[PDB]
Amino acid sequence: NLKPVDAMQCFDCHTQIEDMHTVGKHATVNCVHCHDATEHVETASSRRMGERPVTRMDLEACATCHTAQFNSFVE
Amino acid sequence: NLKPVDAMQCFDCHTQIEDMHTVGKHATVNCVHCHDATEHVETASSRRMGERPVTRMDLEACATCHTAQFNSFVEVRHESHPRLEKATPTSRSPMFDKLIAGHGFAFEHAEPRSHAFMLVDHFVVDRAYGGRFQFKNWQKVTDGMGAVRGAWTVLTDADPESSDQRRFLSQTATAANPVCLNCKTQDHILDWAYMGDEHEAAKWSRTSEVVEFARDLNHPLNCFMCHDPHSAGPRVVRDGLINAVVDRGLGTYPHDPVKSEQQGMTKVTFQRGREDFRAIGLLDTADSNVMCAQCHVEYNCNPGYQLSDGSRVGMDDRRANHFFWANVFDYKEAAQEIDFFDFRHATTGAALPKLQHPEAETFWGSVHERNGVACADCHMPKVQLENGKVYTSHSQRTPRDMMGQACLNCHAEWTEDQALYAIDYIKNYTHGKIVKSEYWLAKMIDLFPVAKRAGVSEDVLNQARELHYDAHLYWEWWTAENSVGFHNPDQARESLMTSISKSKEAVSLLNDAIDAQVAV
Amino acid sequence: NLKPVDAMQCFDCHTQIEDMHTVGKHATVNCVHCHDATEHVETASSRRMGERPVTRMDLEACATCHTAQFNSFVEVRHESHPRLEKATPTSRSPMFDKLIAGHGFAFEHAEPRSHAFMLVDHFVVDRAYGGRFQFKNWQKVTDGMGAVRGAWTVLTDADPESSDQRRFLSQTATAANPVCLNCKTQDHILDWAYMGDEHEAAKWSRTSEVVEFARDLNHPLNCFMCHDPHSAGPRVVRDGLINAVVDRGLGTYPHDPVKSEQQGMTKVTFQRGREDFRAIGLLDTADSNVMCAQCHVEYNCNPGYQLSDGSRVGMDDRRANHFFWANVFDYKEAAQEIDFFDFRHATTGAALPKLQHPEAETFWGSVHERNGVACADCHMPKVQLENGKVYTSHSQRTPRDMMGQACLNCHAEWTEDQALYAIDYIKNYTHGKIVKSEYWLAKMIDLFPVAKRAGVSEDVLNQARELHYDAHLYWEWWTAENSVGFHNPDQARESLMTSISKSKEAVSLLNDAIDAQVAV
Amino acid sequence: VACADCHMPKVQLENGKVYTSHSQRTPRDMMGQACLNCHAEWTEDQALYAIDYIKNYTHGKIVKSEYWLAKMID
Ligand code: HEC
Ligand code: HEC
Ligand code: HEC
Ligand code: HEC
Ligand code: HEC
Ligand code: HEC
Ligand code: HEC
Ligand code: HEC
Ligand code: HEC
Ligand code: HEC
Ligand code: HEC
Ligand code: HEC
Ligand code: HEC
Ligand code: HEC
Ligand SMILES: O=N[O-]
Ligand SMILES: O=N[O-]
Ligand SMILES: [Ca+2]
Ligand SMILES: [Ca+2]
Ligand SMILES: [Ca+2]
Ligand SMILES: [Ca+2]
Repeated sequence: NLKPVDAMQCFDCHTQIEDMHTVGKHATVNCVHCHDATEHVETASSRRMGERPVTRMDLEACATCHTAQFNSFVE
Repeated sequence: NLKPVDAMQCFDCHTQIEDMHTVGKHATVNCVHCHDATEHVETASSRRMGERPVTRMDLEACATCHTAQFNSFVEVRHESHPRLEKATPTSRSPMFDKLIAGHGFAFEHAEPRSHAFMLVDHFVVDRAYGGRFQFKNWQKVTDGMGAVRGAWTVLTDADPESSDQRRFLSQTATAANPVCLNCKTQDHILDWAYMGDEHEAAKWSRTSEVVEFARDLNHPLNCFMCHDPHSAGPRVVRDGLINAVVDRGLGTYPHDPVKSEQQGMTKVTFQRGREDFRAIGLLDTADSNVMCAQCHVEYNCNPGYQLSDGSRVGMDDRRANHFFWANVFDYKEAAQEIDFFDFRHATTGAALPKLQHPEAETFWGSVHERNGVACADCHMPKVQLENGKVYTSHSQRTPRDMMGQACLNCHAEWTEDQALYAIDYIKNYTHGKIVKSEYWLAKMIDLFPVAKRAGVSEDVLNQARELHYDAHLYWEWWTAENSVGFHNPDQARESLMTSISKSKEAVSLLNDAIDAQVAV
Repeated sequence: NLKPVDAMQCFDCHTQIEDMHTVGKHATVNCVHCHDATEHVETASSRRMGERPVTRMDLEACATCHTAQFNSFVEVRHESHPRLEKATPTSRSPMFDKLIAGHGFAFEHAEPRSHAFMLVDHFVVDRAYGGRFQFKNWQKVTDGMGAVRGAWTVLTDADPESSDQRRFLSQTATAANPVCLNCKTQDHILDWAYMGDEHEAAKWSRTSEVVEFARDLNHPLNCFMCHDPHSAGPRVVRDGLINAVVDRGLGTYPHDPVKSEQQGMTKVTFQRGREDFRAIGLLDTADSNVMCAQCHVEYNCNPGYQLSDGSRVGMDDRRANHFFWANVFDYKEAAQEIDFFDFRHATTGAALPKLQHPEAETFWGSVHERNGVACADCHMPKVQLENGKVYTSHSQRTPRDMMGQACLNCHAEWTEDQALYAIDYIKNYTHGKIVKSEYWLAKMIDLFPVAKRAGVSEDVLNQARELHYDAHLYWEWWTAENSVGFHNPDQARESLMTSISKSKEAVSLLNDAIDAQVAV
Repeated sequence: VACADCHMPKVQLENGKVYTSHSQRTPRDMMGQACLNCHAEWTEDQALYAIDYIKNYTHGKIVKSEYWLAKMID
């Protein structure tokens, strides 16, 4: 089961994502739905990536909340 | 656009919610999807609510992330005939008017139709609110999506200025009361104490004015009746069911102690001012037999009378909200256990039970139930896709519409036509016995006025009234139950043969007494 | 091959015909298409007919230039079940035999079928001519075109040598009389004086021997019943309708003085020997509500009795040919106005009305009528063609067969299945109330013999007979009317609830009186 | 008009929450939602006939263009 991450802590270094995320229709969608950043957050500074976080590119990352669009697409 | 709130701030006070939310599959779903709590957070203390937060009860709160399940749920099955009266020769109970005379169902009792309409159909049926509520016009009867959006977007009230139950047309009744609504909506889930007891924190209770209550309610069969919105895990919310299964210790499967243990229910209680207020029952498994048993059971939800002394039992008594949780052969004993009956027959004067849609108790012990089959396997199966993410159909309907997924997947030896023929064999046989039971009930009922007028003694008439109770129970179970015997064909046959035996016994008693009177 | 005659020569005498023919859309259609008048022209004077010209009344006189309308008209709808008795559990009136006992309809009353058969069905029904007329064999029942060509090309007469009405089989009646034919054919249009009064120039009248009249008639529903053959403009020819609308000044829409003015009727009278003989009513507009109201109304067309003194009213009285032109809630007053009832119930002895197919009076005041919708919009719409000259369908039938043209063109928000579901909701609800009304009527009727035999007083039985009149009227309207409530659902519901109230009142009166007798 | 209007239109439901079809395919599979909603004067067969008139004419000219290119190449 996914556990949400502290998005505010992300935004301390990710102002460009903050300005898009906080304002659009995914403002309540937690980063854990598409990113595995635990080791990244442990090692990064605002000027040094540290460990590369993982980003999901699979279409199933969207299909959990948008099954109808996904199922229509894969027909 | 929604902005998330800080859940940790809520959890500071709401430790039960924290324990459920952080662990289940809604751990990432923010409170703002369903609650507006800004002023609440500013004013609450750890034990006092302060300003009341807003909670969304509409089904579209879930449709945003679960559109497939929502769209499947709101589908209207047009082949399920609407407003179709059961008391006619071509429906379930050709002699219902004679047999049920004295009870409010005589005013109108239609076959069920799609779930989207449950709350609007409750409001407009002729037996419920004296004809007070109507669809805004006769075209709105088709609008399933509209009804789901809210009953009051499709209905009118003949008199918004009064809140008394009264007849607005001559052939209506005012049988509705607050308990009914528990099987039509759970919009009142935060405003109703467990069982509908009087409670300082409850706006509504068993003794409320039902017209005022009605006006506060909007949505049919809320998604959260079966799914905990915080953990997303399987549950029931219906107080009458939790009371039978948990408080009375009868278990989820009263005939099967083992299955009851493997597929059990945990009562969770929520308080107001540190006093118990409302409860839910979390299920060990996603068990649709118990989920659908929130409503598809025999119940009391009405005033009635005591078997011992004939005195009135009102809405204020706990018996006015009761799940018997008994099969047809244990029912008479279950009604003796609470000392209760529903009405006196208008012609025979007999004390009689009123039975309602007992699908859950009928299904117990059937071949399918004993093999671990559940309502959803036949009535809301997984969708089959050539390419796609599988989900569960939420359009609860006859398996005739999806025989590939509801039957033929387990019955590989049959074609669709053979499976349909097997269903019809049972339904045809069962309906023939229901019709014969009604014929014998009517013959008995017709003799009561003849016997009374011939001067037959009260003692003989009372013996016949005692037979009427049983003849009625063992018949009405099956016109009330919706599968026409399919859910338990051997039980239907044994019960309907018992009804006929009881009527024949009563007919013989009355004919002999009438003949003796005439001979003197 | 036809040769034209000189119309100007006709017009020298026939100035009314000249005024109509020269101005309308048949100005180019020569008289020879419908009349053979050679010997007539040689012998007539300006006031004496001389030799009678031949006039074609067959529908093929119009089919030559209007084949599409004719072919559409003669279509047989095989899905409209033929010879289907209404007094059965699966049809319109399961308890009709008990309720109508004493009236000729008890012998046979089938559902309507396609218009092509109206005259042959009139001749062969068991209640009409004692079983005298039959199809030549049981295969001819399918032959719509044959019936249109002429009733006598498909029927036989069991006794051509006699012309009396008598029973040829035991369970028949001889209810037919000359007035009936006015709603089956207008072949007699030149041989029948207005209203069927005795008249020197009329071969047939209300008092004719109906078997002899029958033998002169051939064609169903002539095209000229709605279309003036001379002007081609819209009209009615039915005397009973003209009498209500014009002579009694009630108007085409009795509830709407304005619409009656915009969509009115002008009575035109034709003379014989300079005395009034026959009449037609020219319509201001092609208004199918009024055209179909030539037949689809409640009427008297039969002998009966006076409400005031019980005396016989025979075919000779004008009341034997009468359009009440009243909705169900004004009907009792309309029957008091002419001091008339139809029959005495065989079991209760009550004076009762007999109601017939009152579609036109039911439709008044409905949502559709109030919005300017007319019968033809739902029952004979324009044909829709990808490429072609549009014409009006003349196959009058349920809109279920052409939902695109009859409903969905106005109701763009609905699919066909949703529109059908809306119709069925009303029909299901209405039929349930008809069945409940019958149940209460039967319960009352069953008490009359018990009450009589217990020695209940004439005064109480007469009070119950007065209730029977109303219980009957408010029920029978709806088994007679063919839409099962669809034409006016609110009115059906209010009326059927009134019927039930009246029966319940009668049942309570009789039960209390029987019980008092037994107590003494 | 845009590609999605003919190739991924909104779903039409008697009862339900509208969403956009993401099955990008010929409008022949959903003519009600992809053409006939704007072309009320047409039946489905008439709209299909109009498409085929264009495709048939165009394909004839493609074939003739290939015939002449091939002749030049040879
Ligand atoms: C799936 C629904 C996602 C959610 C929720 C979040 N992110 Fe994301 N992110 C996603 C994808 C598919 C990509 C690849 C780039 C693209 O534009 O599609 C990304 C990328 C980022 C990046 C890299 C941006 C760059 O510099 O190239 C960052 C820094 C990032 N995402 C951060 C982030 C944070 C902090 C979120 C929680 C508030 C978050 N994302 C949500 C997919 C998804
Ligand atoms: C649940 C945790 C979600 C995941 C994972 C994704 N999305 Fe989403 N999306 C979600 C919500 C609650 C909403 C708002 C719904 C509303 O109408 O209020 C959305 C919205 C969209 C939209 C519409 C945006 C608009 O401006 O109209 C799109 C196009 C969308 N979402 C796409 C999308 C994609 C491509 C995802 C995978 C990267 C995805 N979403 C993830 C909930 C959730
Ligand atoms: C998006 C912001 C959501 C809203 C609003 C609701 N739910 Fe949800 N749900 C969501 C996600 C991302 C998941 C997990 C997907 C996965 O499989 O990992 C869920 C899961 C469910 C489940 C399944 C739970 C289980 O199998 O244990 C149910 C039954 C469920 N959700 C129901 C539900 C209801 C009834 C809602 C309205 C009260 C609702 N959800 C809102 C995302 C979102
Ligand atoms: C109380 C909130 C209910 C729960 C939980 C379930 N059902 Fe139900 N059902 C309910 C009502 C009040 C009605 C009649 C609605 C009306 O407006 O008439 C129904 C109807 C059905 C039907 C008939 C549907 C049809 O097409 O005619 C079926 C097959 C049905 N119900 C099945 C069902 C199953 C399988 C459930 C558990 C998954 C279930 N219902 C829950 C009330 C309630
Ligand atoms: C749950 C234990 C219920 C209580 C309490 C009430 N009803 Fe109900 N109702 C229930 C189910 C499962 C169904 C569908 C199955 C069926 O056999 O009908 C229904 C159906 C209705 C309907 C539609 C059918 C009809 O009888 O016309 C109406 C109008 C209805 N219910 C009304 C109603 C009233 C007035 C109640 C309190 C007196 C009431 N219901 C209680 C489940 C439950
Ligand atoms: C009880 C009568 C239910 C109501 C009301 C709702 N759902 Fe349901 N849901 C139900 C069952 C029996 C199941 C299958 C559980 C199993 O594992 O067999 C489901 C499943 C879900 C899921 C999970 C994904 C899936 O299987 O489709 C989701 C997201 C879900 N249901 C959502 C949902 C929504 C949004 C509802 C209101 C429209 C809804 N459910 C009502 C039982 C019941
Ligand atoms: C398959 C093995 C079934 C299981 C498990 C359940 N039901 Fe059922 N039901 C079944 C059949 C074959 C029929 C007759 C349907 C037909 O079209 O002939 C039924 C009927 C119903 C109905 C009435 C549905 C209708 O005809 O529209 C209801 C309300 C219903 N069943 C409910 C129900 C519940 C609540 C169950 C679990 C306790 C249940 N059914 C189990 C097949 C099967
Ligand atoms: C051909 C020699 C004809 C015969 C025989 C009949 N009709 Fe006719 N009709 C004819 C023509 C050329 C026209 C005019 C066509 C036009 O639109 O200009 C008509 C018109 C009618 C109409 C329409 C009248 C109107 O809209 O005002 C009707 C209703 C009509 N005709 C009916 C009719 C009937 C009932 C006939 C048999 C008695 C008949 N027509 C004979 C040509 C011919
Ligand atoms: C008297 C000459 C009539 C006129 C004018 C109209 N109708 Fe009629 N209709 C009439 C009879 C005697 C019958 C029954 C015929 C039989 O043999 O049983 C009918 C029947 C209909 C029906 C039922 C058709 C079916 O398929 O069952 C319809 C829908 C009907 N009638 C409609 C109708 C309309 C709309 C009219 C005006 C355009 C109309 N009728 C005129 C007698 C007469
Ligand atoms: C016009 C005012 C009528 C008079 C006078 C008569 N009938 Fe009729 N009939 C009429 C209509 C509009 C219909 C179809 C609608 C319906 O409800 O039936 C009929 C139908 C018949 C039928 C077929 C149906 C049936 O009852 O079996 C028969 C056999 C029939 N009509 C006979 C009949 C007789 C014997 C009449 C004089 C006593 C008579 N009709 C008068 C319209 C009118
Ligand atoms: C009344 C019950 C009618 C009978 C009998 C006949 N027709 Fe008719 N016709 C009728 C109506 C209501 C209409 C439409 C008028 C409008 O403007 O809406 C028609 C129309 C015609 C026309 C005009 C061209 C067309 O619209 O199709 C013609 C030529 C016509 N009708 C001919 C016709 C014939 C030949 C008939 C006997 C088979 C016939 N009509 C009978 C009403 C009635
Ligand atoms: C549409 C708005 C209608 C108008 C205007 C009229 N009628 Fe009608 N009628 C209508 C429906 C939906 C139905 C039920 C048909 C079904 O298949 O359920 C009817 C029924 C009739 C019938 C019986 C037809 C049959 O079932 O075969 C008759 C004889 C009939 N209607 C006659 C009639 C007349 C004479 C009208 C004008 C006064 C009239 N109808 C108006 C729909 C509509
Ligand atoms: C409707 C007015 C259209 C718009 C806007 C777009 N296209 Fe289209 N496309 C259209 C038709 C009638 C056809 C022929 C389909 C047939 O079955 O005959 C097409 C074809 C395509 C195809 C090939 C599809 C196939 O035959 O399977 C593609 C790849 C396609 N079109 C893409 C496309 C794009 C990217 C558009 C926006 C730039 C676009 N189309 C617009 C109708 C319409
Ligand atoms: C471009 C080729 C697209 C890809 C890849 C995906 N989607 Fe889409 N989406 C697209 C358009 C043109 C639209 C409609 C925009 C409009 O308003 O007309 C959409 C819409 C959505 C929505 C919004 C709700 C709805 O309209 O259905 C959602 C949630 C959405 N799309 C999700 C989605 C998912 C999960 C995808 C991967 C399977 C996906 N989209 C791909 C264009 C494109
Ligand atoms: O009937 N009063 O709620
Ligand atoms: O019944 N004689 O016409
Ligand atoms: Ca049903
Ligand atoms: Ca009960
Ligand atoms: Ca018919
Ligand atoms: Ca009459």
